[PDB]
Amino acid sequence: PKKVLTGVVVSDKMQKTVTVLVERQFPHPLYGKVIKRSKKYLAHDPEEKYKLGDVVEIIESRPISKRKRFRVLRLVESGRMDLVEKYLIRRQNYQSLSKR
Amino acid sequence: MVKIRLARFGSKHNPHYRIVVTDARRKRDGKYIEKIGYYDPRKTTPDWLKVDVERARYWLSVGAQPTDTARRLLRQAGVFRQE
Amino acid sequence: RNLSALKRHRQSLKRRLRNKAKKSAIKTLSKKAVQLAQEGKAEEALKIMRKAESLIDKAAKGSTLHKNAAARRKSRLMRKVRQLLEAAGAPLIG
Amino acid sequence: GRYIGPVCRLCRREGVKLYLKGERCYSPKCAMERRPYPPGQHGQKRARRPSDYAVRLREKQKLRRIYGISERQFRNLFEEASKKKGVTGSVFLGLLESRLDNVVYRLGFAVSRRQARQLVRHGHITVNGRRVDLPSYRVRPGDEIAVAEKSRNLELIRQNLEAMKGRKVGPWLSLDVEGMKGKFLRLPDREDLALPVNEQLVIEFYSR
RNA sequence: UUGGAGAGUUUGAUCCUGGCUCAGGGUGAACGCUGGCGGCGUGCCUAAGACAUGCAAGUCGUGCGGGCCGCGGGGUUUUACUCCGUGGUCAGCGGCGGACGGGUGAGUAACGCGUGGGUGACCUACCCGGAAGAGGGGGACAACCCGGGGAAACUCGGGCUAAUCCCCCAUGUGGACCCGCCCCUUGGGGUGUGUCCAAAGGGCUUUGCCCGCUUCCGGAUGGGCCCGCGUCCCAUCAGCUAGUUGGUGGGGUAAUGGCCCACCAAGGCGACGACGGGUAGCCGGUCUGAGAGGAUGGCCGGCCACAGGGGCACUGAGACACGGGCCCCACUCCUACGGGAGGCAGCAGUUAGGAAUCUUCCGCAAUGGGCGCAAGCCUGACGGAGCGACGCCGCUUGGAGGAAGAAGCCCUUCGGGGUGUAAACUCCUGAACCCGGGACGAAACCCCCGACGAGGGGACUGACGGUACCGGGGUAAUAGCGCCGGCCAACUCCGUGCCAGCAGCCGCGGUAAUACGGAGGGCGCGAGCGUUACCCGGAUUCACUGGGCGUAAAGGGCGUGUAGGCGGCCUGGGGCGUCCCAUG
RNA sequence: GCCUACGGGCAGGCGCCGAGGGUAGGGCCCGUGACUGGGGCGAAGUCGUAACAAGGUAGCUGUACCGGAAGGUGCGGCUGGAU
Ligand SMILES: [Zn+2]
Repeated sequence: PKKVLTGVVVSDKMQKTVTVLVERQFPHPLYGKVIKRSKKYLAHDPEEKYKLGDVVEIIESRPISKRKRFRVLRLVESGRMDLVEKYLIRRQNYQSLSKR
Repeated sequence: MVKIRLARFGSKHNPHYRIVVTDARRKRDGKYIEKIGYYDPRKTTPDWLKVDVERARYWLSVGAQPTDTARRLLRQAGVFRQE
Repeated sequence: RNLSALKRHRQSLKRRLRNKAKKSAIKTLSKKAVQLAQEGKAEEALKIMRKAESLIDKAAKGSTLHKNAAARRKSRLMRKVRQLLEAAGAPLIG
Repeated sequence: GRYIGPVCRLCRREGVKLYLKGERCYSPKCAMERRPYPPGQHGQKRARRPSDYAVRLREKQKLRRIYGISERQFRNLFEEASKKKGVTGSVFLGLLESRLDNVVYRLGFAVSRRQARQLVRHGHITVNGRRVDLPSYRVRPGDEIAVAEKSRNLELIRQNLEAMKGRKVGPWLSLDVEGMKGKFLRLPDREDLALPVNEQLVIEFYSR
């Protein structure tokens, strides 16, 4: 069963590619409470249809670019920046906390 | 070319074999495919050899040259008796 | 300080030269057939493509052409030809 | 070194009669008769209250020394006994009483436990048909622990059975003196044992 | 519910906090004292240091041609020269095997490994099955012969010649590629025209059977690539990245792919810890633990990684190839100083280093592997032996009787206590040792009959080993180490005198030492016992189980709010977490 | 040049990449080390008495300056100050 993940487009700067934020949930291997973790997959859009802030289903595909082995399945829920915003503010925060 | 052979399992002076099926190229005592009987050289137990012809037949069918000695045990089991 | 299982190297050389002349042979022929289609020599071009296709499949018979290898070469050649024969249509032979 | 040194001295260390020599440990002399004090230059001295450990200890030994068996086996047994479904203590005495060398003793084919050993190592013992020299061997229920045809006319053994006409055999055992045979019926029950020990202490000891 | 023991130690004394310590189990061990036996297992943990010697992969004359030595037979009236057959021997050409098996852990924190999946992105020698075919023509190179270079290793040139080596031509069951359509649905399948592609012979019991050969579909086994989850320490490492992230096209592969190139775009990753550094092959399992967890990952098995250091490709089903190749580098050795020759991390051994880790043994009988129609060849894979108490397990040094109790040694309140049934002595059994018998493991392939099927009959063949083991005969025949103040089972005397020394911790020793040193005695364990080192444990002393922060060590000097965590009542949908069933 | 059925193949040549080296500069880690801070230990000398009782000028403390020394003083804070 080729894997399927549901996530969100966060990046749309690339060519025919979209970065998808995929959230996963699970009990901590020892402490027990539900930890929420995530990963970004570089999906693949041929006809450049998928747009930022769209939730999509990812499916395991034939290797494409170095680190781009997934095609996008179908659009789940369109228009929902809400989530992006988070990813974004988190990224921005990164600018802080350093030795520059 | 997958063969059908024995596997050392006894010990120092206590050989106890294991009829199995595996790819030629593997070790004697290495990862086999489907264990189909064991044979006891010394014959201490009235049950010093078993087989399950049903599976034996599978292999040969699919193509699996058995060891000379190996075969001998399959013959004793009536692996090929067509009557 | 000897070992007769070296005859193999004594042999490999034989095949190195063997394979070599065949492989290159193809390259040349392909590269030949190619520049023909550029000029639009519908007749001869193929006259050559054909000598090509053969050579390829001939090495495929042996240990010179991996198998599907012949195939790729058969695709990458013919395709590169058909297309060029658009700059001046009508394939003479076939 | 499976012990073998001064004996009815241990009869003395424990303060309880240790039937280690048989005849004699019945005549006024397993020494406990007339010299109950323990050995040593301080035997006759007032003894201080024994630490929990001490009792747990002394009682292990009492068990052990009776069967006269190198701690290593003894502890091994106790280990094997913990792995069996049962009362961790009763089962202990189980194998403990199931050793070939012991059996012979209970069967009466010998004056004492010690004596029984030799009888075994020298091979005067049949077991379900074949001889056996390994005492530590475990006599399964329903085995004919006997005497070798060869050994039957023995000045020892003979004089022993002669005595048997006059003593009942353990309830879990049978024997046909007439033919010098004997069978091991079933594992003996704690209630059946006589031993002046308290397994509980023994068990309690092996958890330190 | 088959499962969980604590103690010493800060005080004049208490309680608490808290650390240190011990008892337990274990080891691929080492050192010390002692050391009889057998069975099974196991033995470089350190210099992946350097390595003499020997052996560790070859095999086919039922693929083809010959050289050396020799034998038998032919054509010769005879001689020289020759024709056939043949034994040994050599190597070549050609096929298969060398890509398995053996080692080792350096590297590696990584899709490397664990786990579960994908492959419409794949290959797969030999095996099995099913379908189809093997027609005609030609060629080269060793061996061999002639010559030249070199100290050597070896090398150059000229000429002959066979084949299941090579080439060409035809047939095409079929298969390939382009294009078109029909079905599917990422490069899956059907189909049409065009084009391209086959092949070797050998053996007999030779009018047929065996081995082998060609194209294709399928099988089986083996494997490449890919993805999700899992995967050590440091934040006194915080920002890393330029083929770097993506796109088009092209190359390259069995194949997807920045893997590689060109051009274009400007990206990609990072506190859910990027990058940097440190360390380590990973797992099944194993050790400990009541468990949760912690520790480990040698022997055995599975996967990876290297085969002096680094680079690279060839040949091939498969290698970027430990005992194949090309180059540079370090090192060793030959050298006529031009130039070469080497790689034990295979078995055994050598030396070095170290606390420390074995025999240059036996056998190819068995199991396995290769090559062979087979007989058979090779197999330091293996199966055995040997050395090491290095581990575990079994076993012995005897059994019974024997004094109100020898002697000696120890103690004493001098009367006696003790060592001690211990000894002596009595009888009995009888390890060692001696003689005889003597093994399974081994039944095949082969041969014969039968249809080289099934089935049945015959023959050969053991390293261990004259060993195990049975029978008979047969001697009373090794014991040692630690400890004895508390934890902690085991107490007296003497010597000593803060000395000599002990010591894990608290401590002990300045003339009365249950703590030093000997002795008598005693406890503990027994061919062993101690010691050191290291793991888990005790330690709920990193606390998920299962901790804390008023004064014991601990609340951030306060606020503000970012990420993030956490969140009120009723009803419904979805059901991701979550629970149940089946199944792989 | 070598071979050829003249289609073409080998030899050779050039080129890219490239192990490695050279020169310049930077960074980072190991060994040895002159010179040098303090530290902890231990019986114990020396000068003084800071702290512990209101320790005999209550103590403690951030800071600041000063001084054989411990410490004294200013300023602020605290009670973990006796009456
Ligand atoms: Zn007695």
